[PDB]
Amino acid sequence: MQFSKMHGLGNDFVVVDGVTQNVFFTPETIRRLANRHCGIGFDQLLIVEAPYDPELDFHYRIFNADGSEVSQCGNGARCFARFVTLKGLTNKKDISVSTQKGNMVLTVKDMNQIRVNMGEPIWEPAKIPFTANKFEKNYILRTDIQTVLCGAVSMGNPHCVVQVDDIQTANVEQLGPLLESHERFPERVNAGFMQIINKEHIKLRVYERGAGETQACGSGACAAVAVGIMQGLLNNNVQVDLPGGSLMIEWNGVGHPLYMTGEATHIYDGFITL
Repeated sequence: MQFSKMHGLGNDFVVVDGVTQNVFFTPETIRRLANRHCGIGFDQLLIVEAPYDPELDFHYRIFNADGSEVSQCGNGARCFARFVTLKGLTNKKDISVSTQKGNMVLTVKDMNQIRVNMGEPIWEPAKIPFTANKFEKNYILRTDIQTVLCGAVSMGNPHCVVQVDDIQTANVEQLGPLLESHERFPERVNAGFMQIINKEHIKLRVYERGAGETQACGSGACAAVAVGIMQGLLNNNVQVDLPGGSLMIEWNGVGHPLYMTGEATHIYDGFITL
C-alpha cells in the first residue's frame, strides 16, 4: 500500500488513496503506524474514499493517532486538496468533498494555497445548540471560577469564543474544560480563546471538546473571526495565528459563506506492506 506524507499547521499527516486501494485500518493498525519509532509516525491519518453521491467529488475521513475516527476542525482539508491534485485524482480547481460532518468546497489557488468554503456561520442559539433566551453578540457565561463574556457560533460544530488580554497567559487549562462541558451547551462546545492585535490580525487557542487543546483547529479559527466580525471588532479578511500555524480567514457578513485559506506541504511518498 502506497501513501504520501504531508504537513500543515504544525500537524503532519499520512494521506492514503482509498479510491484505488481497498485499504482499511483498525485502531491497532493506526496506533502502530502512528508510532514515531516503529511505524511511519504521524499526528493524523486521512483516507481519500470514493463518495457514494454523484453530487460530490470525494469523501475523506481523518483519524487520530489513537485510532479513533475523528471529525472536527476541518483538519487536513488542504492536505486532501493538495494530495488529490498532485496524484492526479482530479483536474478541477473546485472540489466538493464530504466528511463525517456535512461537506465543503475547496478551491486550489494558483498561489498553491487552498481556499475552503465553510459555508455560513449559524447564529441561532437553539441551532448551535446553545441555551439562550435570544441571540446576543455577547452572552454571559458563568463558571465556578468566574463569569465570562463570549460569542456562540456554528460551522457544523458548536463554538464559544472568549477574548483575552494575552494569549499566552489565558487560563485555558482551567476555563477551557469549564466552558467545554457547560450546562448551557447541550452537546458541549469548542472553547476558543482569542487575543485581538489588529482589526485584521488575531492570535488564538482552541480547546476542542472531548479532546482539549491541540496544535490547530480550523473551525475554531473560523468561529473566532466570525464573532469578531459580528461584534464589529474585526474587519473582513483576518489572519489567525494558531499554535500550529497561520490561516487567512475571509467573510463578508451574513448572507455570505465563510472562506478559510491555508496551505499544505507534501514531504514524500512511501510504500508499506500491510
